[PDB]
Amino acid sequence: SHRKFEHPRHGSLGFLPRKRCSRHRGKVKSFPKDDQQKPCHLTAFLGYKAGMTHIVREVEKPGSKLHKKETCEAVTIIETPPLVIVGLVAYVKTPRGLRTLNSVWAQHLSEDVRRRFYKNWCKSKKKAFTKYALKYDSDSGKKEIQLQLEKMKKYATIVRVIAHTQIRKMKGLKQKKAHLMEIQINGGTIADKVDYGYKFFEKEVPVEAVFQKDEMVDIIGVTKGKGYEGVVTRWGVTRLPRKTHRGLRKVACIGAWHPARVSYTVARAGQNGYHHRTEMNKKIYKMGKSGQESHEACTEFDRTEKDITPMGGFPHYGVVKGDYLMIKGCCVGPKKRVVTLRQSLLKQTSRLALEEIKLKFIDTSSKFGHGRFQTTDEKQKFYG
Amino acid sequence: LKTELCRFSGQKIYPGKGIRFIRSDSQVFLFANSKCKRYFHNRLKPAKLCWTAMYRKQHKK
Amino acid sequence: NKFRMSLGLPVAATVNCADNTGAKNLYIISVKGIKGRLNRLPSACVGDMVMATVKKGKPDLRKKVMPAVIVRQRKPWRRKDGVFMYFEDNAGVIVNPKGEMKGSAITGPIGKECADLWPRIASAANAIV
RNA sequence: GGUGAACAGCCUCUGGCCAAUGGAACAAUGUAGGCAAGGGAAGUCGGCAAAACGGAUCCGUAACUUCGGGAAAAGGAUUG
RNA sequence: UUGUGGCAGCCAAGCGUUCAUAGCGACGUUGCUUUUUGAUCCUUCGAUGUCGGCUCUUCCUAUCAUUGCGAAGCAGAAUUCACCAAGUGUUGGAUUGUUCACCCACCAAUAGGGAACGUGAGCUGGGUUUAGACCGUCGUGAGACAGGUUAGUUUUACCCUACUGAUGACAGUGUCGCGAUAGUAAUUCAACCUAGUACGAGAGGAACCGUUGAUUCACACAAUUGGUCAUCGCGCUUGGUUGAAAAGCCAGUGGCGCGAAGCUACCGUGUGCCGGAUUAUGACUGAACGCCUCUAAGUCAGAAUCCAAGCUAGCAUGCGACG
Ligand SMILES: [Mg+2]
Ligand SMILES: [Mg+2]
Ligand SMILES: [Mg+2]
Ligand SMILES: [Mg+2]
Ligand SMILES: [Mg+2]
Ligand SMILES: [Mg+2]
Ligand SMILES: [Mg+2]
Ligand SMILES: [Mg+2]
Ligand SMILES: [Mg+2]
Ligand SMILES: [Mg+2]
Ligand SMILES: [Mg+2]
Ligand SMILES: [Mg+2]
Ligand SMILES: [Mg+2]
Ligand SMILES: [Mg+2]
Ligand SMILES: [Mg+2]
Ligand SMILES: [Mg+2]
Ligand SMILES: [Mg+2]
Ligand SMILES: [Mg+2]
Ligand SMILES: [Mg+2]
Ligand SMILES: [Mg+2]
Ligand SMILES: [Mg+2]
Ligand SMILES: [Mg+2]
Ligand SMILES: [Mg+2]
Ligand SMILES: [Mg+2]
Ligand SMILES: [Mg+2]
Ligand SMILES: [Mg+2]
Ligand SMILES: [Mg+2]
Ligand SMILES: [Mg+2]
Ligand SMILES: [Mg+2]
Ligand SMILES: [Mg+2]
Ligand SMILES: [Mg+2]
Ligand SMILES: [Mg+2]
Ligand SMILES: [Mg+2]
Repeated sequence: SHRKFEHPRHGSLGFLPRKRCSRHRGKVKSFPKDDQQKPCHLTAFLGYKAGMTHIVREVEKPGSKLHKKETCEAVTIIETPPLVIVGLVAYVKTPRGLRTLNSVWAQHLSEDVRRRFYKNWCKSKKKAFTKYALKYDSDSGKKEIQLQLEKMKKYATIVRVIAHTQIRKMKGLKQKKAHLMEIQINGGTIADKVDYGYKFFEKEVPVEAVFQKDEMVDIIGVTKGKGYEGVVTRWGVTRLPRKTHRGLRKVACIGAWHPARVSYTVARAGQNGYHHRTEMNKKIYKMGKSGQESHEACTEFDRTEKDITPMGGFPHYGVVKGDYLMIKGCCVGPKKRVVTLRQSLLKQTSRLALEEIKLKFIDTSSKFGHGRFQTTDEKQKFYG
Repeated sequence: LKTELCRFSGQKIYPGKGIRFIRSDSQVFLFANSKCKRYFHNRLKPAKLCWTAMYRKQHKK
Repeated sequence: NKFRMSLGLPVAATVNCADNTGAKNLYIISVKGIKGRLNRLPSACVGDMVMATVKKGKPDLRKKVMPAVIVRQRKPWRRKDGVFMYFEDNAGVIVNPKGEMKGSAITGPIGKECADLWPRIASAANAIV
């Protein structure tokens, strides 16, 4: 009663339970190990997957057949307007784990970030932080806020900033309620970290101050939801012969007689998609900052003046008007989903990681139908 | 930039796109999209299809 | 070496013979390099060396297993500049285990992924595309 | 009545009905019906199931035969 | 239970061109195993669905390949014996209902087994295993056949549990966090360089680093390519029908061509992970035993291993900081 012929198991037991994620925003489940000699930097952002397109670039990779040749590659655009830092949180090492010691918020919080604390903003009184705000206008109150900073400097082993997105600057997102997270400050001492975070309250962080060009980043987020799915698509098992009574799309035997139970290893039907995932080593091909030539889609080889947004806009997204980021390959989530960009935990040393990218062409033809023009005036002047 | 032309419909083909057919006589046909490709293999004549580049020069449109 | 291409030709696929050997028609029975997987048929693509029989052609070539190289496939495949290129027919040529062609001439176009991987076929090729 | 060789199938007139519990939504698994690149029975006990063929006009039709057949053999061309 | 089946020991007459023990091992002898069969008749005859295959998962080691080693009648290449080791893998077919077998072919390899001889409210029904029928042998005959042949119904889940997912109460309500525990995942090959180098009379003929690829798997995603149509989107068309034209409708999607969008394919694209402790083994120091000795005390290097990290869950009826 050994199986006659062997084949590897279908599906991975390492991503169980394959249930709906408990989170819409992706959760950073580990930050890069700290290096106190580095200056105080941040380690993550919240972006919005806008869409995909493709480049054509030319390779430099001696020994590869692609050397001195062209290549076409899919890329994903993530719109990443500046983050706004509203708070600071300190952590202390305890025998059970890490613990929040205290936290200080900024005086002025926008309506967007304050929407985060309500489940019906409109019919509330909008009182959140209306009394914590008064701590900034009395010398006894200022004394506390300053004293809380001293306590973080005195005992913290880890410092994080609270930041929210400027959700209002993406009109294609019909959202006013900003997304809020904690982003760890690496480098410098705890005294350096607290000064770096508080000094920079109520202000904006571009994506440039954290991520660079040609560096490898992890992308975190929740995958597309597909509802309740059977075993053939959910797990990838083979179909049964055509002439089976009661259906093809199942697993024929779900276990032996003993143990007299169904094991957790057998494939079952259930939720497919909307799962948390961390995806590593997505390379950065281009940083687009509003107000410089690096924002538009004009290379050194192609000078046709055009914007990154394809004709007719990114489908189901809108128009990318702010800072954005160009990643090699595909991105977790549907369009409009908030994604967590995180600095790599690993050391990047391989030749792919160090490789320098020079684009030659960015396709801005329409992603509806078979796009055939790169700009609208190209289209208009073609016809009439 | 280095554009390329559709053998059927006579439109510009931009980098990273197109379908390249090789016929037995070693003649290379490059199509812009699958609409052109299926009409070609159905043996339509791009001079009889109103939206083609060959048709428009033939009727001075 | 070479990049990975859409495999067009499983075993039992029957292919045209593009050389002046007298074989008309090759019949793929396996593919060199295929470490299998339960129920999956070994498949070939342009530049893949295969084992085949001759089902039409001269008497002295039939009823023998022999090595061949695929040169043309109808299945589209993605070139690494982005295009999806394909041929009108499936074709291969008779070779030795060392790749030496049994015949002397090739009739028709030849996939570039094959010519750069088999220099003796490259020599006999008419137009490498 | 029309199409057509046709009491075939398909649509219509006379006459007869809309009687089969309704509403919302469109997951898995079913059941009934489709389509699928490249390959073409490798599937399977087994081509099971499906696909391919199909009307008419012209041409052409082998073995074998109880000389009656086989035969609509096979193989071609045409069709508004 | 272990005769029989399978695996393994001890002694050593001999083989191994000389040499009992590199590799073997006669005559003898000691065991283990429970995928065979035999023996038995303890359970079940107010019924535990009875071969095989397909499907899927898990487990063992008596290790085939893959990692690290020790020995050789180990020059190199290949091969053989042994150890630690079950982490990963073990295929496509012709014939047969077959398990078994045997060839073809690829491969790093095509190891061996268990789970009610796993698995029929999972399938299938080829075999076997009722009733029809033919042959051969037997029988006076009805009929028999552990002989061959052909045709012969495969029922039920809505219960409990298990499993997979989905809500959810228990310090007001909300946001941001911590992380006990549970799961876990990556895999193997090839080309170039080393290199016609080491080794060798020649014949032959390696490897580490470095580089570039590919296989099996996993997780995503849809810019491009391919697939999908009832966008009933546009076009054409058979039959009918509204007197005609125009516009339509019916033939359950009338039919054909193209067909966005969405979904989706190794048929498309991207990504897949760093510390520590050690095993086998080789060593250091160093007595027992003036020498010696990897061992006694004390140290070291060390793996496809284990534990971490990382990744998934986290109602842990656990906890923190704030509004
Ligand atoms: Mg079994
Ligand atoms: Mg096995
Ligand atoms: Mg998938
Ligand atoms: Mg049935
Ligand atoms: Mg599109
Ligand atoms: Mg199989
Ligand atoms: Mg008539
Ligand atoms: Mg009639
Ligand atoms: Mg097909
Ligand atoms: Mg068959
Ligand atoms: Mg068969
Ligand atoms: Mg088979
Ligand atoms: Mg058979
Ligand atoms: Mg049939
Ligand atoms: Mg006949
Ligand atoms: Mg025994
Ligand atoms: Mg015995
Ligand atoms: Mg009894
Ligand atoms: Mg008994
Ligand atoms: Mg009984
Ligand atoms: Mg019963
Ligand atoms: Mg009973
Ligand atoms: Mg039972
Ligand atoms: Mg062992
Ligand atoms: Mg059962
Ligand atoms: Mg039967
Ligand atoms: Mg009978
Ligand atoms: Mg009988
Ligand atoms: Mg049921
Ligand atoms: Mg664990
Ligand atoms: Mg398409
Ligand atoms: Mg589509
Ligand atoms: Mg020493």
